[PDB]
Amino acid sequence: LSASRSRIQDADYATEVSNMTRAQILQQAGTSVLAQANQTTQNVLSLL
Amino acid sequence: LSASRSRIQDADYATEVSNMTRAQILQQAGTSVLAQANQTTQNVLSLL
Amino acid sequence: LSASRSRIQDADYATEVSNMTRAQILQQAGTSVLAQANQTTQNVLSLL
Amino acid sequence: AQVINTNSLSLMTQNNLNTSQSALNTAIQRLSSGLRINSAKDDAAGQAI
Repeated sequence: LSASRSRIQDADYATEVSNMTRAQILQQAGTSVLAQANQTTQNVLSLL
Repeated sequence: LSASRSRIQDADYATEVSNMTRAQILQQAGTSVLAQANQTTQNVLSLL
Repeated sequence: LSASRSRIQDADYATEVSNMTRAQILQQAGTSVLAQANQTTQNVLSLL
Repeated sequence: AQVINTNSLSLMTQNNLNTSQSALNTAIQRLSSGLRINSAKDDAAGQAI
């Protein structure tokens, strides 16, 4: 009975470690991209 | 009578060794995860 | 009759010890290589 | 799967040691006592006869 509870209940490691790393990389990429997209409208000022 | 009192009262060792081991491993994992989660908010500063 | 049942039913030790060793070393190798594989994709972040 | 919450091999080994201890206990008992039937547990009919 204890073994069956463990099967239903517990958490595996390799899965969550991989998911965590995957989540972190997208965070950094999003921050960089946001800064890049944010600096866009500076270029209009040159027009005047 | 002495056998009966021993049955009610004394302590096994295999069970306790197992519990102590599984307790310590969780402690180490928790400390590492705590450091990881502390390092989270650094990215926001780079946005600025 | 006792001899014959023993021939059918018992387990040998040299074989099992060898199997145990050969199974542990594989587990260690697998874990190290999995870590190596996970930490591979960081270099993509460099290209931004 | 690598789970650290529960370890179900130590459970098997623990549950497995007892069946050896029991035989050890009976073997040590009989040798020191000097005879085979130390209670009615061994077999009922022989004790009566």
